[PDB]
Amino acid sequence: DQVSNLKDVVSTTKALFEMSKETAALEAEAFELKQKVAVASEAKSVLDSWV
Amino acid sequence: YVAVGQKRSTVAQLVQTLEQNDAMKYSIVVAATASEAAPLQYLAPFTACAIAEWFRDNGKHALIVYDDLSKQAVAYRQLSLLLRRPPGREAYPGDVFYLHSRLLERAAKMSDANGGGSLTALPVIETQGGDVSAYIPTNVISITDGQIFLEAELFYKGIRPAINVGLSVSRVGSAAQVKAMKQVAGSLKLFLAQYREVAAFAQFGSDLDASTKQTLSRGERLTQLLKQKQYSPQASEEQVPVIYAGVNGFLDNIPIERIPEFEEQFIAYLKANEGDILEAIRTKGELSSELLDKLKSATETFVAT
Amino acid sequence: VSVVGQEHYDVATGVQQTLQAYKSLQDIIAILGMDELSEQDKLTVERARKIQRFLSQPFAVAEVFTGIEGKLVRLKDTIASFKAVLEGKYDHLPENAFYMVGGIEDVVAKAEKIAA
Amino acid sequence: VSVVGQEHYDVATGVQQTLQAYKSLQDIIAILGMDELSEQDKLTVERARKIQRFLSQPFAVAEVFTGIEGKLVRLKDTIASFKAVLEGKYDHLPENAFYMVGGIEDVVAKAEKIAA
Amino acid sequence: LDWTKIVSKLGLSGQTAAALTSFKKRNDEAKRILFELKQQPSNVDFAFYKSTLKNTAIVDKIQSDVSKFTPSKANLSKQLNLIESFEAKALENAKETESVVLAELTDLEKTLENIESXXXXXXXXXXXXXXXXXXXXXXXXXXXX
Amino acid sequence: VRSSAGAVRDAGGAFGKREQAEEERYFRARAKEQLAALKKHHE
Amino acid sequence: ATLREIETRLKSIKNIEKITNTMKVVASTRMGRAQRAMASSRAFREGDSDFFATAETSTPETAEKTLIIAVSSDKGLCGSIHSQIAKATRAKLQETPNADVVTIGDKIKAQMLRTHSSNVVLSFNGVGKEAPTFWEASLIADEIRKLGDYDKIEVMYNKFVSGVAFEPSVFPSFSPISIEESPKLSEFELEEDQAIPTSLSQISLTNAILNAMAEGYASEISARRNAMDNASKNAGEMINKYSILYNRTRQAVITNELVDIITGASS
Repeated sequence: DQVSNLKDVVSTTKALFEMSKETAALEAEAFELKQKVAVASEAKSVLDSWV
Repeated sequence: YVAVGQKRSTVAQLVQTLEQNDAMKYSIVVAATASEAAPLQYLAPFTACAIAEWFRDNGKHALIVYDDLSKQAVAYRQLSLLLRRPPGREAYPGDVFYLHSRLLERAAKMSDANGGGSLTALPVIETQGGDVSAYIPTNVISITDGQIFLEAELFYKGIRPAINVGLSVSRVGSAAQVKAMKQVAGSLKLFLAQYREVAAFAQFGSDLDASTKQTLSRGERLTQLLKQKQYSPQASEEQVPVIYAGVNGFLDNIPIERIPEFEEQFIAYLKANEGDILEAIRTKGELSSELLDKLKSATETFVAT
Repeated sequence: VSVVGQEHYDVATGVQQTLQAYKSLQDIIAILGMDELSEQDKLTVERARKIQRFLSQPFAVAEVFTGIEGKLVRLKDTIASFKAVLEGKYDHLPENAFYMVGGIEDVVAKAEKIAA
Repeated sequence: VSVVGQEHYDVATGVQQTLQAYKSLQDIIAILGMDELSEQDKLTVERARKIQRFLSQPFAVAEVFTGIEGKLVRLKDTIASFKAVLEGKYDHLPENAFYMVGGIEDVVAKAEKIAA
Repeated sequence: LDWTKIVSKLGLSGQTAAALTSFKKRNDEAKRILFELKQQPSNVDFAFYKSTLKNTAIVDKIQSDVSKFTPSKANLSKQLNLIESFEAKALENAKETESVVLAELTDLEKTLENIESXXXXXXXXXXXXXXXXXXXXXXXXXXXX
Repeated sequence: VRSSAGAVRDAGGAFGKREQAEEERYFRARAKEQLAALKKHHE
Repeated sequence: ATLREIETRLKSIKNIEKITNTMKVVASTRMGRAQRAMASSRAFREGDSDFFATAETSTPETAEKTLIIAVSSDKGLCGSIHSQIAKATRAKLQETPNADVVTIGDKIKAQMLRTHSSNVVLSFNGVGKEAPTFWEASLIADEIRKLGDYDKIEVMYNKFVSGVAFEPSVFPSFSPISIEESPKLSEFELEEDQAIPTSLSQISLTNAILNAMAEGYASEISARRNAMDNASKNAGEMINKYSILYNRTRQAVITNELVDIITGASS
């Protein structure tokens, strides 16, 4: 049990840094995709109403 | 789609939903409301079959939907009664069975020398209280190659769509299905008949039969996993992985209320981690010895979060 | 579920499933009796009788034929009252406390006055 | 008895009498249960279920819907298998060994393979 | 991708159940948001918007500014809170096994090889094994407390 | 009416579905005892 | 609601009425033979157990919870036979839920498992078919998994107070330690060297189990006759209502078929 705790604590420590970087990368891709879809939907709605 | 006998609001609502999902660009809509004449609604089945026959005779596939078959029979009897003609049974014409059999016989799969096209016919029969032994109900069921019985008892409880496994059958068999879905669900037709007889034993007070506990628990999870929502169709790659985990006993240890969340979590993990197994079932359409061992190992490891 | 929400769709399917099970088993309850059922069928028969009487509310125009006042339950109050009775929170109350009433507030007040 | 013989006439009359008697005994089991049956009524219910499944054979044209291969039984093999089951020679076998089988040879091979 | 090993990676205390459930829910929600969204920018159909608008030079000016660059809700790697705590956790939990678990394995091997072996010489070796067994019994009660 | 030979299973209602489920449950329990006794007495 | 659906429902209801009427007549003949066994068991319970009334034998403090024995049957179709036996045992188990339960039937073990499944320590099946005798009561008393190490031993059963209705009664059973600690237990000349205290509790266990099984079988047979008479009476009212609907549907089918042939011949 003590030998298995060494490999588990070493794996959980490296996974904490990767989990924080994965949350920041997913939030940046979601914000850029939502901002680009909002500009495309606003231009398409104004073009459909004018046509 | 050949909407015959429907109202004006029902035809406009169905055409608006297909255009928003990129589906109205390759679909023919035959508007035939009940506010027009009797000759327009009776000839809606023959006019829609002529437009779909041009693609089957060239080298393409077509799919006709005569909704509904009960409305076309009432429109033909109204024009024949006003033309000074003798009626038959149930105040209908003499050639009532010949009008529906001639329009459905043209939708057949052609050979290789005729172009290789085909035409699918989807005729809906509107019943009255589930009485399938009527005059217009028994005539259309003995001309088509199978029928899909839609009972009103299982539709109100939440099992959508209410498709009775003991009543609805297909005359084509396993030849009209893909090889990937037939391998993982080869005993799906036999498991529905065994689970129906074991479900009624729980309301009698019997709590024994340790060997029948695995079949009764797997039958309840398989019925909830096959029930999909409206406008949520699945492909052949996502339906082959869901049917293999419910027939092999991998979904017996999960809960009944978590059957809806387990379908979305299994399809999302197979598209980002083991994406090679999902693309092989859709391109090849079957599973060999290497595809069966990789699908069984991924489903067992995904059950423990 | 796309017009009434996920909470209102689950309450409508659960109330309709309990009434369909009691109606199909009416041939054994009217001939053999209610004692011929099992443990799961006995609890579903008692909940189906109280859910059928709770949905019948007295209208304002029918006050001279019924004698009670008019009850107008809202859409949010009717969904919360049906979900609490199907979970087991009102199983100790009687079947006459929900007949000709409103929501969950009128069912608790009618049971306390009849037991006094 | 003058066209098929005296042996084939007794096998056809015995199978029809056992199947007709099982319909009257099944109505009493749905209200009273299996406690009202004696020793002769219990053995007749098990023999009627195995005789109904033994007459159903897999056709050669229906191989795409059943999955199993087609079997063809002769006239002499069908009369010998039905007379032995009505006497008490196959009472220890199960009901699944005769379902979707051929004659007397296919019923003995299906019982030994299902127990392993 | 340790699935069954991440649920039992903690010790006997159940205080890490709240931290393990929050980390697994945040990783699944971040991966599902990237797969449900499109992995591209935008279409921006300027061919059917400039000729259909009523105002002149209206859709042409908005299409050039939207295709350039804009702000987004993002951050940098300056606030490395999880990176700084990773070195301290391995130096206190993973590094503790190099001296505690290693000393217990050497003491158990020396006591097992001495207690299993003729008379006076075997009794002297059993004395050291008895002292190691007594210390292991006290350490076992301290590990559960 | 007359000719009540097997009218319970021919209706298909509440009494017809309970008769088929009771006969299938009793035949399933007896098949497990017959298959277990034949395997132990195969030699 | 057609002609074929009304004929199948009327024929199936007629067969259930004949089976219910034949079961009620067979229950009356079985009640006469069971009345002699119930009357003989009542006289033996007042003569063999007469020494406990004159000595004032009672229990006191609880010794490792207690022991309960619910005597019933394994078959149904008896009205509220299993519901009244399960409701009486659940009310007495509120003040002592740590006591064990010994169900003597499939009907009593099914209702007790949904409320107190951990309290069931013994289950006996196959006792509700034939009538009770001295061989069945003596075998269950010797294999009750240490029945003499309890302070209080109750026997839950159904007592037939009349020839139509019944009520769930209970009878306590003393152990070997409580039979020798009575008030007037030393009034009679008893051999203290041989088995006198242990033999009195072992003989009383088989006698109380035989009297409770005889009274429970007569009450279940009397309740089954009332349920069979109510089922036959309810089937007659449903057959009369179905006959009125079948008569109106037969006349409407003849008028609808004749109107179709008259309309086509006149055009």
